[PDB]
Amino acid sequence: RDPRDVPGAATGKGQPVSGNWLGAASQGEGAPIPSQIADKLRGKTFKNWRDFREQFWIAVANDPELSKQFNPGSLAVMRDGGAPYVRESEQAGGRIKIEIHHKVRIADGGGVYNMGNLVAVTPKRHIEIHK
Amino acid sequence: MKSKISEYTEKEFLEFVKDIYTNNKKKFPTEESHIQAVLEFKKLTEHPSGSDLLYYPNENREDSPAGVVKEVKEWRASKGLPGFKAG
Ligand SMILES: [Br-]
Ligand SMILES: [Br-]
Ligand SMILES: [Br-]
Ligand SMILES: [Br-]
Ligand SMILES: [Br-]
Ligand SMILES: [Br-]
Ligand SMILES: [Mg+2]
Repeated sequence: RDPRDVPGAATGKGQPVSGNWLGAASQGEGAPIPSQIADKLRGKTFKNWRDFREQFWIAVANDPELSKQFNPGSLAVMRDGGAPYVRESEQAGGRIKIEIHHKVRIADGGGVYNMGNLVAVTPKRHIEIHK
Repeated sequence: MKSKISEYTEKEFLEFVKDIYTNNKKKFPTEESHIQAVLEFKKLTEHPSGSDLLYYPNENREDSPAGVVKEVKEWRASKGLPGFKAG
């Protein structure tokens, strides 16, 4: 399996975000985890990475502020645990959904479910970094 | 499955788009099945906005499955492409 696909508990702090959170996903380092989401998840345990991802997008879709930034189509996906689809301009082939990347590699000491180690990125932006 | 949008009636295509849009789990029980249907949608419509019709729709029209269908129908008509099978 991947290094992130491991049991753990969410910890750490997110960052305050704006009215267009995922606008940051396509540039620089990615979009930070919103402080409200880091809070909602704090202390929860996950059996594996797909469990975390599912709880993360459900939390987004239930948040009164962030859910305003997503249309009904997207929320229908997120309520079910799925990541939203990115804009066509941010798709990179077969990858068409927002991805969560670790800023510090787990092999280099990074926290798997530390919210300060996570960013949301589009596929196009991820590949700009790693190809 | 139907291969070309001209095999759908408009009502059939609306019901496929409503299924994708509402995330109907009876049709798409898995995330992987939904992704496939979105890729199928992009292929069928041939529309240059692709999945943005569903998720990032133009503010000039209704954000709904009917809005999506109408946009697709009117765009293909305006390019001289084949339309829906008659109902
Ligand atoms: Br995007
Ligand atoms: Br992910
Ligand atoms: Br860790
Ligand atoms: Br019809
Ligand atoms: Br509708
Ligand atoms: Br038609
Ligand atoms: Mg990464």
